[PDB]
Amino acid sequence: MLPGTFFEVLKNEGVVAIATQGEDGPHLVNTWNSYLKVLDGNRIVVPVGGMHKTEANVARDERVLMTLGSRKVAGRNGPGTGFLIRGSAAFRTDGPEFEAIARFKWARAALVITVVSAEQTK
Amino acid sequence: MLPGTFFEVLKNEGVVAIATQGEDGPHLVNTWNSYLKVLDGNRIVVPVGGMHKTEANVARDERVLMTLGSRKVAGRNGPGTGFLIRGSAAFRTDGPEFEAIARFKWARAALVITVVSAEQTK
Ligand SMILES: Cc1cc2nc3c(=O)[nH]c(=O)nc-3n(C[C@H](O)[C@H](O)[C@H](O)COP(=O)(O)O)c2cc1C
Ligand SMILES: Cc1cc2nc3c(=O)[nH]c(=O)nc-3n(C[C@H](O)[C@H](O)[C@H](O)COP(=O)(O)O)c2cc1C
Repeated sequence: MLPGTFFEVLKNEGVVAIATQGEDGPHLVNTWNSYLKVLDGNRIVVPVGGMHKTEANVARDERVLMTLGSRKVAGRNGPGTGFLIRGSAAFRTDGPEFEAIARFKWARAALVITVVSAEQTK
Repeated sequence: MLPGTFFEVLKNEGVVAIATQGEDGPHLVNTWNSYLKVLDGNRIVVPVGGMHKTEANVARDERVLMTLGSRKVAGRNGPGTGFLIRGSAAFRTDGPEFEAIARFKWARAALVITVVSAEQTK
C-alpha cells in the first residue's frame, strides 16, 4: 500500500521518527530515510542498535507510528511532503528480515514494521 | 538549555516530529526544521495549520516529545545527529508567542513547547 511518492521520499535523506506507547506517555526514537529497507508484503525494516525502551514498549503494544518526509519531493500544495505510517512492529534477530539490515555492524536486531496504512500528510 | 548543536541542526532543513498521548495510543505529527521559532525561556514555537487531534491530546496531557536532526551536523561517532526534546505544550491564538509565527498566514494558532530537557541522541 506504500505509494510511489513514499519511495521518492526514500531517495532523499531525512530523519525518520518512530512512536510507541510507553508506560507513562508516548516514546519517540529515530532512524534515517536512507536506512529503511522496504520488503514485499508492506514491510519496512529498520536497523536496531539501541531502541531498548522502544522494544520493551512494542512487547506490550505492537502498534507504532512512523513519520518521514523530504523537502525535495513535491507535496499537494507546494514543495516538500511526508507520510504518517501506522503498522505493527516486531523485532527480529535472525532470518531474512534481520539479514536485510545486517550490513550495519552495530545492529543487534531488525525492527520490522508491517504497514496497515500510509497517509501523505502534505 | 538547548545546546549549540541543536541550533546548528536548525540551519538545515528537515522533518520535525511531535508525539502526543492519544486516547488509544500515541499520535505523531510533523513540521519543518525551518519552521521552528526558538524564543527565550526555552520555548520552541510551531506554526499550526491543522494539528486538531494533537491539540485535543495536549488538552488532556500537555507533555509532548519532539525529535529533529540533520545528516549535515556531526554526531558523536559519525556524520549526522539529532535530538529528543521533552516539554510541555500550549496552543496560542494571540500574544507574542503567536506573533512569533504569524508570518505564516495559514497558521490558525501557535504550538508553544516549553522545553524541560534536550538530549542529543547520536
Ligand atoms: C537522526 C538519528 C538517527 C538515528 N538512527 C538510529 C538507528 O538507525 N538505529 C537505532 O537503534 N537508533 C538510532 N537512533 C537513536 C534512537 O533515536 C534512540 O535514541 C536510541 O536507539 C535509544 O532508543 P530507546 O530510547 O528506545 O531505548 C538515531 C537518532 C537520531 C537523532
Ligand atoms: C514534512 C511535513 C511538515 C508539516 N508541517 C506542518 C506544520 O508546520 N503545521 C501543521 O499544522 N501541520 C504540518 N504538517 C501536517 C501535520 O503533520 C498533521 O498531519 C496535521 O497538522 C494534522 O494534525 P492532527 O493529526 O494532529 O489533526 C506537516 C506534515 C509533513 C509531512
